[PDB]
Amino acid sequence: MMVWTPVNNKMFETFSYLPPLTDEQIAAQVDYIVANGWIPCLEFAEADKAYVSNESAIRFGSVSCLYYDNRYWTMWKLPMFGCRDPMQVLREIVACTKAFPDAYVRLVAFDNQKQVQIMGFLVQRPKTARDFQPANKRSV
Amino acid sequence: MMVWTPVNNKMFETFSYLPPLTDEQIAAQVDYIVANGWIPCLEFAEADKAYVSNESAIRFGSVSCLYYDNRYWTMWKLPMFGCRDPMQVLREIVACTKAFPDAYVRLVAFDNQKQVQIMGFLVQRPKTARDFQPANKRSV
Amino acid sequence: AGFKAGVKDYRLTYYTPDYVVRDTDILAAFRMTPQPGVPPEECGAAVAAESSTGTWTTVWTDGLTSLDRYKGRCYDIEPVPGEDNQYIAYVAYPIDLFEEGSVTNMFTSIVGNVFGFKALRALRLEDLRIPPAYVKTFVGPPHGIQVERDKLNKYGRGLLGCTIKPKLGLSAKNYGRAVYESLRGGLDFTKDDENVNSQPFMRWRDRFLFVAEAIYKAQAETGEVKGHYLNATAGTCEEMMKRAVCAKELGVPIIMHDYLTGGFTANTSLAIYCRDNGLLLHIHRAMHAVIDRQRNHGIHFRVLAKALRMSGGDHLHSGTVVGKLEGEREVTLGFVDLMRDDYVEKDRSRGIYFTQDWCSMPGVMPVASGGIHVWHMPALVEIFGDDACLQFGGGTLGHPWGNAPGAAANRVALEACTQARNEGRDLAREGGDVIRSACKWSPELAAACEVWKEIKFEFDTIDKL
Amino acid sequence: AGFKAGVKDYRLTYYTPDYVVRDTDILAAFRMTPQPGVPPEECGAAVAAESSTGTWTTVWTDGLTSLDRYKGRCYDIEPVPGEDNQYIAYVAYPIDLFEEGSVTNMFTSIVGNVFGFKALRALRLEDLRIPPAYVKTFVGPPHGIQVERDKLNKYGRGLLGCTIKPKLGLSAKNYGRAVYESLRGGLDFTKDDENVNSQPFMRWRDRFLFVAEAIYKAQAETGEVKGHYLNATAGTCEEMMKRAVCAKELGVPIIMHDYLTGGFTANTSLAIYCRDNGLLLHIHRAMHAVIDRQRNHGIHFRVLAKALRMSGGDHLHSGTVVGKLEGEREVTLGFVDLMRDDYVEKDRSRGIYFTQDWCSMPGVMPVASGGIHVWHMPALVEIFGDDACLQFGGGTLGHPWGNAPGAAANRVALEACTQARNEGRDLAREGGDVIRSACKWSPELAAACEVWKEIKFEFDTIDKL
Amino acid sequence: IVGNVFGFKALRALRLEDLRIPPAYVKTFVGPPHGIQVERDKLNKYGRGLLGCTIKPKLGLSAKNYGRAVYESLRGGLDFTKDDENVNSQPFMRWRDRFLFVAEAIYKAQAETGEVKGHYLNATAGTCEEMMKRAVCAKELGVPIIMHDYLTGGFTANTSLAIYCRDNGLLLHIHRAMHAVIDRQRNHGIHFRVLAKALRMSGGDHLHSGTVVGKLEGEREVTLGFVDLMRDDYVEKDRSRGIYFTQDWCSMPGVMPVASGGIHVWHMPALVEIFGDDACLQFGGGTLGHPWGNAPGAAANRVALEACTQARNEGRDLAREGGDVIRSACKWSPELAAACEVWKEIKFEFDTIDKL
Amino acid sequence: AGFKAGVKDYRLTYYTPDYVVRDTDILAAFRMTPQPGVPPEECGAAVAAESSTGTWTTVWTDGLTSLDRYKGRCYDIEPVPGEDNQYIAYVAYPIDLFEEGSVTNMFTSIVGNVFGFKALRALRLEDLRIPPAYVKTFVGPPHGIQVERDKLNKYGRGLLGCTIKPKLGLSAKNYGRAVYESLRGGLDFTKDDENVNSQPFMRWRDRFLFVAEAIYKAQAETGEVKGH
Ligand SMILES: O=C(O)[C@@](O)(COP(=O)(O)O)[C@H](O)[C@H](O)COP(=O)(O)O
Ligand SMILES: O=C(O)[C@@](O)(COP(=O)(O)O)[C@H](O)[C@H](O)COP(=O)(O)O
Ligand SMILES: O=C(O)[C@@](O)(COP(=O)(O)O)[C@H](O)[C@H](O)COP(=O)(O)O
Ligand SMILES: [Mg+2]
Ligand SMILES: [Mg+2]
Ligand SMILES: [Mg+2]
Ligand SMILES: [Mg+2]
Repeated sequence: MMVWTPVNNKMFETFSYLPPLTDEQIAAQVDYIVANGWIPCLEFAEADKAYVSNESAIRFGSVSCLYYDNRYWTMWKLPMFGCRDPMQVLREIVACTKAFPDAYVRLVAFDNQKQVQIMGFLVQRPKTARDFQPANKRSV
Repeated sequence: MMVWTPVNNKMFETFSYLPPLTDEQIAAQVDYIVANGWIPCLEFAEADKAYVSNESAIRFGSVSCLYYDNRYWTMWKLPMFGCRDPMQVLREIVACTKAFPDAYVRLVAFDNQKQVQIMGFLVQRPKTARDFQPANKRSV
Repeated sequence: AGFKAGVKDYRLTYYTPDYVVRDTDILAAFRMTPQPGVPPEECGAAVAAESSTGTWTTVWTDGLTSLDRYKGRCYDIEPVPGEDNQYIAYVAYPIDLFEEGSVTNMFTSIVGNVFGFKALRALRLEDLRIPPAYVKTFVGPPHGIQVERDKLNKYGRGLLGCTIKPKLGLSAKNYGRAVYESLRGGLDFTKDDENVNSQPFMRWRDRFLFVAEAIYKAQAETGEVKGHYLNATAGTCEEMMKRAVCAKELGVPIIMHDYLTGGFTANTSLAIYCRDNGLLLHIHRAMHAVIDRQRNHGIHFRVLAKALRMSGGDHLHSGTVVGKLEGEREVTLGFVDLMRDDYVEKDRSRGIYFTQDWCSMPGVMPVASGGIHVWHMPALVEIFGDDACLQFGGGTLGHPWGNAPGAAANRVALEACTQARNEGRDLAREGGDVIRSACKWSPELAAACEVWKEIKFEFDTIDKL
Repeated sequence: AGFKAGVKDYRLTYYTPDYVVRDTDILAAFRMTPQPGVPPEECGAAVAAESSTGTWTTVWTDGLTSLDRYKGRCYDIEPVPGEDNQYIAYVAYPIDLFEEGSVTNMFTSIVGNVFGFKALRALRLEDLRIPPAYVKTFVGPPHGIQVERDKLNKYGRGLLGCTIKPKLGLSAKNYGRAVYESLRGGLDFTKDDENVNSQPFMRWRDRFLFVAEAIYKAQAETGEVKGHYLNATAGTCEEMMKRAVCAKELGVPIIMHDYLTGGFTANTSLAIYCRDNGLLLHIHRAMHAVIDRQRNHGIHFRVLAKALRMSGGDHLHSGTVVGKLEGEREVTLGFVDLMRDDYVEKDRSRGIYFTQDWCSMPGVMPVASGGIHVWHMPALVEIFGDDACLQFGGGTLGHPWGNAPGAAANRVALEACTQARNEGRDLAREGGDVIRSACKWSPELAAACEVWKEIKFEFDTIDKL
Repeated sequence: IVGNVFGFKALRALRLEDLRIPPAYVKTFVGPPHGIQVERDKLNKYGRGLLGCTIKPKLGLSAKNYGRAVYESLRGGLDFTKDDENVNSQPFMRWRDRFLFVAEAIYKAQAETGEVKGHYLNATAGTCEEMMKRAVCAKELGVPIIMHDYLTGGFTANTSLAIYCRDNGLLLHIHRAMHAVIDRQRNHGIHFRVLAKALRMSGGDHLHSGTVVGKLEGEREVTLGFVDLMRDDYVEKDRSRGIYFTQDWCSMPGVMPVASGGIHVWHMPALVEIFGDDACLQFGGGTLGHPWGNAPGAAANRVALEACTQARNEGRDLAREGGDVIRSACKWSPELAAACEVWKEIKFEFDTIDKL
Repeated sequence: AGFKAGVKDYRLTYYTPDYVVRDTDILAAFRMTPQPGVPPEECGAAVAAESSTGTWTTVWTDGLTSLDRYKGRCYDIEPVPGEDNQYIAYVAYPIDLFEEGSVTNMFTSIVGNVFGFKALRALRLEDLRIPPAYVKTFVGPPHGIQVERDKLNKYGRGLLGCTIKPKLGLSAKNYGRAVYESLRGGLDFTKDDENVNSQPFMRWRDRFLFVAEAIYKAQAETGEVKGH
């Protein structure tokens, strides 16, 4: 029997329970966005704004249901409307991570028919982050 | 396309989106106070009391609407009633910044007919402040 | 044309095969088995009459109103291939017949009395055409698929849930203990079992509080939004509301309701409350199979599903196809569309008798639950896509290493299949390989795969098309 | 015993043929049709497990509680004579499993999921033994037969009612018109049709007001207490209550609810409101035949009737035996006793699987309604006795002389039969003679007897014992 | 005053130009919830006009994307964003979902910038009960400001809402949707100055005043006249500005004028010159239409406004040197440069219908 | 089809002369007088845009949603006989644009801003097609013609009413006095003048009470149902 560690084992929603994505695996996800005609977009946030929190609720009456701070991240430029080139997306990842090397950065895509984000995953965490485990150390 | 940085890009109300005011530009604003017969005044705050915050709302019911801590700063001496000398204001900026070299300091002016602050801008920030950007690094 | 007392055939007034349906009419498709010597026309006409304006003998009061305007109409009768004595009778009900916003009233007319008639042997409501003009009178689901995903900040994969077990008998503290351990391993949701309400072994408010602690601990630990469907199902509306109120005051995301055992009137009330206070509402379909299991008699689930969508719910159980409970593949795909989509075309090979226009009413999230485990993951992702919630009760609390590893196993399997589909792999055919690759990689998953490898649920399907 | 992961047979834990039932246990009798190659024992065990404490694989959390204390138990399996693959499986549920005062919760456990199991082909709940210890947790019916008769000041005969027709399409004024004319001819009650709620052609508050005027006019004219079951059935609990409130504020005696289409949660709320404000509550069983018509699958009406008695109602429709809707004689006599009496003995020839002790909870008044007329009167008095309400919608509004003579005819027939029975005449054999003697004497009755003389409802019975 | 007389057969046309509301009548009104002085004081904002922005497209955005657009606009330097006047509660976005996501956006932007932020949440609804429910939610979220369409909602609802705002400390932004149905034609209807007086009495912290230079009609002199009527305590009879009567407001708080509708960075000098500091300047398309997104769009408007303010304070004449001030700020701010490039040739010059 | 900042003609997106209106669409007929040198097509498109989804310059947020689904549509332009510069512009609004049961919201979109546009000289809303699917979202009139007649027990003739005069200035007692004398003569109804609310010369609750007395006196006298 192995025990799932509660210490410094924060996750990041979709795909964070898999081994870290290789460049080839990120590229295949981008192909999937393009093949489906979805709108690619990058978002980023500094370390303190990366995880869901409650601070604003101090100002609330009894209305905190489904309210969390840090759901919104900062948009990198604009959603790439009409983009059919995977290389264009990959270049924007490089550009975004170059400008903000100490930020959390995630790639997302939007469907405009349903009007909802239809996919998303983390592409960069700061190298100073200590709150996560490598796959083989998630249980002990 | 350039991206407006969310990281350490705190502002300070009026004039903070311009290049930092020169001594000549500060002097011209002071002339504008005197020319209109407004009451000059200086206010100051330590770093922790500089920006709007919510800590007191912990004591509230549902009444936090338009309540914020740190709107009030500490008055330097008294408002300079009947001041008709721009040099007098400038010397008070020097005295105030000398006594509190590690404080945020702002120059304000009051109109007594409307009974309201009619202008104001920051004249000093602590040199240890790391939560702001120079004009040319506000976008990346 | 005066008042003439006495009995006459229903078909004289209620069988109108030349009638052109109106875009505002409610349409019903009944599977009808008449008694020997009762013509299909008269049987369909009886069903139309006794679910709209008529009774067994002529009444004089007809003349005071306009039967033409209000009467239900059997406008078409279809023979059923392979059956000597079974027909699809189509009935059209003018919009004036129904109370705005009331699933209760719609059910009261259309399924109220006709199923008990001596003149028929069996009757089944297969489908309903709810016209846009009627759909617009309903508040509908509190949030729906898009808003839910937006509030939970979850995109790009199915949601993962889990029913705490044993069904009954656990104390509030242990319930919270089981909830914390399941959520912290990668599940988005846990839930009260449908019959967990308030009982001697566990009172509801004790549970709600400990569960809240568990939710907030798991959330802090994982940095992902977590929830637990707290059951508001109760004996009275007052009790139901008290429980919803407490959830609201704990700031938790989601509650649940058993809409058939609680009822449509209670459920609508709860949906409206959930709308006004920003709670997600998970709907359990307890009792549905009493109504919808048999081919010859009852109401098909797709109608119960339509009814729920109108009444209000952000989630509704859809069946699994592959688990312990019945649900045929094509029929399921058909009602999943009716639950989720804005516009669904007539498609008799999936049991869709009518084109259904939902006129922008939010979609309901399907919930696949009951007897599923990790090896079912590929099939589940392939049937439902991302817009679904997949629940592993036994498939979590039955893991040899406990709830947290159990959850991680399910989470790994879901994410592995999702990644594989996104890369162009066929989950219908490469499903086993995807799971096996993940096994050699994740020990938690390996342990789950080993324990449930031989477990299948393959029985002859009762509810056929 | 430690925790051992993996699937095992339900029968190892949930088939207990040597169990001695407790006097506080809820008992259930399931008609069970298992899939080929599923032993009856394992099938009955699955039903017991999945309606109580178990799921499809072993869970570690069992060890934290006491399965012995909480588990449902299949304790007996009975072969069905004449059937190769049908069984009566008896299940015992400990009282701890149920929320006090909640029919919703009882239904959620006992009939929640088990009917949809792949391992069975069909399932029907035939009967429930509700123990006194559980019965006492329910407020029950607002008044009951004794109190109702006392408040209405009516004794020594069946009560007479009438559903206004056409079902839908009448205006509020014409509704009251019809109500006044029916009440003034000798009917005690009239009623909203089950699907009359609030609609474009007639809004509820308009109807309530005009009907009140009609009730008070008829009462003043005849010198007898009069009522009209005003329908509180609605889309939401809030709407239902507003309608209840209006009736209270009009000072009228009686309202109604469709308890299955509205739901148990709403129904219990209304029953408690009626208790606290002194309104009689007439219960309509709309939708029941969707659930209770077929012999092989569903829930028999006797259970739906027990459930209603616990939830609360002063009246409940019981069927007519002789009218347009199905109801076998012996079975009907059985559940009528279950609705009315304090103590009913096990009697398999009437479908009573369990001795039922009601521990002083008031009796519910049976309502015979649906395709009856004056010639049925003898058979109706013979079946039900005085403690029943007999309802003639078409049988009143279909009279050739209008509602008043229609009511007078029904009143005369009822009273003639009641007199004859009191005099020692056998209504089973002398029925026709009593009606004929009353015909030659009453012209209103004669006109009714002429019109409906040849009208009978005789079809092969679907729901057999 | 306007109930029946306009429908008389004996007249061909009738227009109410002005009302003299005497102090003895003005005193019977609760009036605006806070007014210009109190508003600035609660927001802690002095020495420049306020900047706002209407989210676009008007309808069709989900609640999440609404908040997304709100966040990105607010963080760039705008003080306020707003629901479009016809954004209430609809199939594509229900009001409570919007309120919550917007609150998240307000608080994120505020923490990021260190400046007080707000978003006019629309309480406009079908019934008073619905309106109040929306107001209650805003109160319970602790947000600074809500909005109401006072003519399409109506004066009775508006006065109710204004009193509620007074009693709970909410700022109330008034949209004048429908006014031009009433006030456009010179021969018939009611002149806006009267609709503006009515609003001040009924209650509003903000009221739309027109832009003079943007996509919607507003003659300069007439606008300067009713802006005075909205803001000041005492306004003298002045026929060249359409003021028929001396108006004494007897200390009733002033209403903040809101200039909105087809304005962009080049209009900034003219806007600051017409209104002065006590106004709100709103750029919907002028922010969401920026080539670099909402944040740079907001930064461009903020830079333009502050540049013009600085210039005016230095003694520069914004009527003549306006173009130079903007160009100097362009060469300095790339956000502003991008805005100036896109809208350089864009003007709204048509013949004025409502003349004096 | 990317994001392209800048101004472009409304007609490119909002003039759709080939559009087939839906049965759930709200339809408006505007009497339109455009400025000189503004084409009717562009003027109708502006009215359609600025009363539905559009503004004066292109916004990037359009791409997040589906303009095809939400946009108002100028689908037909009709010349007015006898007029050089007047047109009837027909606009279609998808039902999604409106709040259920709110006349306020419908007015706010359709007549909210467009009447004040510099590009037109005059604008008049002539008619609206309210589709059944939208009509059903409204509670509507408390009772309506049939129910009213039924409650009043009045059939077979027009009803007769009367407004008390002078409009203003009468005391509550005199108001009730005039009400009684008018009702008892054969009028079914009397009424407060539109501007009679509550004022120094007569407070509303005083009036209601005296009027009640008048109503009940007239009713008892004539034997006919009376109201005010
Ligand atoms: O009680 C149960 O059996 C479950 O909690 C599943 O438990 P497991 O995950 O342990 O199997 C669900 O309520 C059923 O899935 C309901 O059936 P359906 O979804 O078909 O309505
Ligand atoms: O709608 C009807 O058909 C009735 O009003 C009877 O009308 P008539 O008197 O005109 O036949 C009753 O609701 C049925 O009796 C219900 O059936 P049950 O009592 O078996 O539940
Ligand atoms: O709907 C609109 O057009 C606006 O949001 C402006 O949008 P843009 O900023 O994108 O132009 C405003 O409501 C109008 O200014 C109202 O007109 P007014 O102020 O004259 O009442
Ligand atoms: Mg369950
Ligand atoms: Mg009926
Ligand atoms: Mg707007
Ligand atoms: Mg008048």
